[PDB]
Amino acid sequence: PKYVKQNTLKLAT
Amino acid sequence: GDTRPRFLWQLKFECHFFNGTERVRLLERCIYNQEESVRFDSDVGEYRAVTELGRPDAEYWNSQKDLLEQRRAAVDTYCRHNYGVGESFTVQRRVEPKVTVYPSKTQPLQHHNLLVCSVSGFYPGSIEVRWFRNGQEEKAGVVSTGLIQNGDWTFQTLVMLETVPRSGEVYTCQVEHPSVTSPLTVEWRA
Amino acid sequence: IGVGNLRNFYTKHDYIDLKGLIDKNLPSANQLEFSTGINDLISESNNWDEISKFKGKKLDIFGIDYNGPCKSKYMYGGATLSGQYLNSARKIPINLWVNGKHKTISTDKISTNKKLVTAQEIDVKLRRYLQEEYNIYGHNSTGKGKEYGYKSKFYSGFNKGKVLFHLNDEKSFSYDLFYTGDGVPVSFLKIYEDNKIIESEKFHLDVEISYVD
Amino acid sequence: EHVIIQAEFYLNPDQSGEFMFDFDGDEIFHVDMAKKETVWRLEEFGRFASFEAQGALANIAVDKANLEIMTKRSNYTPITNVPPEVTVLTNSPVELREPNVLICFIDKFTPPVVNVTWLRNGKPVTTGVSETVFLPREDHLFRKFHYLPFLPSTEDVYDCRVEHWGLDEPLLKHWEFD
Ligand SMILES: [Zn+2]
Repeated sequence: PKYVKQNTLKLAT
Repeated sequence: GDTRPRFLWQLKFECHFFNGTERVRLLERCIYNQEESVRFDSDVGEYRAVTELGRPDAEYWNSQKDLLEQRRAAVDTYCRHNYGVGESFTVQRRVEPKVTVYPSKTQPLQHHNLLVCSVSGFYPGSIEVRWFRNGQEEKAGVVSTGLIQNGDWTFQTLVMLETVPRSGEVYTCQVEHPSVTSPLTVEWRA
Repeated sequence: IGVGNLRNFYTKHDYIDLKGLIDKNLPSANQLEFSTGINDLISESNNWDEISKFKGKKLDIFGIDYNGPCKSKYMYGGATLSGQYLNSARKIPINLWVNGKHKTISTDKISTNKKLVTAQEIDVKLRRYLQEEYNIYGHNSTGKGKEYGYKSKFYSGFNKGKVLFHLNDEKSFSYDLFYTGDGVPVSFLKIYEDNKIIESEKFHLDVEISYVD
Repeated sequence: EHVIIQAEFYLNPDQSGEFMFDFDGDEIFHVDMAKKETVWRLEEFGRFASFEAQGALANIAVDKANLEIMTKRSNYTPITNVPPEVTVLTNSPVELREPNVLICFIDKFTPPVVNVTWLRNGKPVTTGVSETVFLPREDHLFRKFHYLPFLPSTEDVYDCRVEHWGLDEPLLKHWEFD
């Protein structure tokens, strides 16, 4: 059983 | 020395659960120098700037439709998922309190004795600790530590009773906690 | 023969998807039967506690006929009580690991407007999607999945995998995605005879596909 | 009823980041960024669950690049140091020569950089020591626990010495068994 992370997103440039 | 200014970026993806996984709220937060700038909250359904600094990000991310779709599905694939994965050793973690009673090493209150009930090593944090004198609950003259988190998946709490110990008296500390079917009791005899 | 029959029965043949069929209320405690026009279909099961509630009633059916063309239509399970629908179809939320690399899927291709849906319906749809996108069982109709190769018995890049139905408030269960039984559909489709129903809003799928050398 | 938080940070110019999961205030796990591996808070957690460490490293890369974006967008506004509150306690009542554990709890501070030393009778002590990673708080400051297993005696005096930029001098927090 595997923990799932939320992806960190690239900020607006 | 190194006295250079510091710049800090914090991310928090929070899954708030109400009645197990019945109701779930995901709160994704961006925090610059301890100040939250932008967030996704599943009860809103899109990104919102918290300060003017995060306004470019809300606008950008809100235009990515695959991204918003993923975040809306994340209450299941991420929050309810991780809840389930860890359930057995987190949600259903049960560790029985070790209960002791001792008179305080200080008795600074003349003939008024101080009795300590130590409740340690337990999980989860929900607990009730009651003092009895001769089978009748003592509410007055009671002082407490409240709940203490040890940082290792256990709690402790100390509950102190002031009393004048008269001979024949039976003092009882009674602990109710989810790890036990019936109350734990420690008896102290004056 | 299990390889060609797994591929064909799941991914080449049209599945059964019919709404508002009325079971005929016949003596059998292991079968439901419905008119589909000029012919009748029979759903076989091994779960009288479940199925007794569907006898004589308006049901929606969805799954795979295990007899195939030219024979009488029989299937396993696949029934739910008609008349209980969501406002719009629900895309089933999915975690998928491909050779160990994770991604989230949300697609109308794996979805339902049924308040209560069979594990079969969902698992069939999942499998038709994975075949189309990852060429799981070999020789798909899309040409996608080029990059995984052709080393498995299926002439694909995969020979291991499971779908876990991760239920919110019931015990979770998983089906093997590459199970063939004794080789014939009436064998490997038998996993569906329990007529397992889930609340369509109250679960997600954790799916893994991989290759063991 | 329950809260699970995936909390990460990146800090410049220290160039240090961390990735952890928290359940109701307790760490489930963190990723060792050096070793590229999942480290469970209690080892038995690792018998029932897994986490792919590389996903933490990928997230940290994005965090690092985003910190640099925000440093510029804010016109190089730095963090205000917030000093820690320090508490020394034990995990259970203390009995003469029954093994116990001293807890140094560091709380309500930012940025997440500290130097913690246990001293027994003036001298640094490392035998059996351990510590948590930087743990979240709802006000976005940090918590951290340090641990020293010890054998209670009447003659020993311990200090938890805490260094943080928010502090005017290192904080020495005394503990003895009396
Ligand atoms: Zn899941």
